[PDB]
Amino acid sequence: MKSTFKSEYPFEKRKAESERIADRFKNRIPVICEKAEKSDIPEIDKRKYLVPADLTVGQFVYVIRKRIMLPPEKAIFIFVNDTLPPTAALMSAIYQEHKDKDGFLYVTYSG
Amino acid sequence: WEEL
Repeated sequence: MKSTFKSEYPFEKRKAESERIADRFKNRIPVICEKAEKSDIPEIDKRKYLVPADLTVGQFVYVIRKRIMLPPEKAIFIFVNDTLPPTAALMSAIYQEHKDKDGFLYVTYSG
Repeated sequence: WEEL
């Protein structure tokens, strides 16, 4: 049994969120950021992020970093459907290309 | 939610 975001809320309730957000926030992309299933680094229970269209991967990664007090020495990586996007990539671009049918964009992190 |  999974302990993810999809597994915690049903499709219909998830999409409900996507829409209210796309409604009450014009320039924001709703992101679900979860820890890589078999990764070792710390797991945060805060996974819902409202990100600006111009936010970059590199910047998003920096955020998750501080959030889980990652030793700058240690590494962390963000994935979008098995794809490791380049740090210059803008989240808006990634959203158009990979948003889930529920309305969210699912990202994953690890080391 | 967290606004980044």
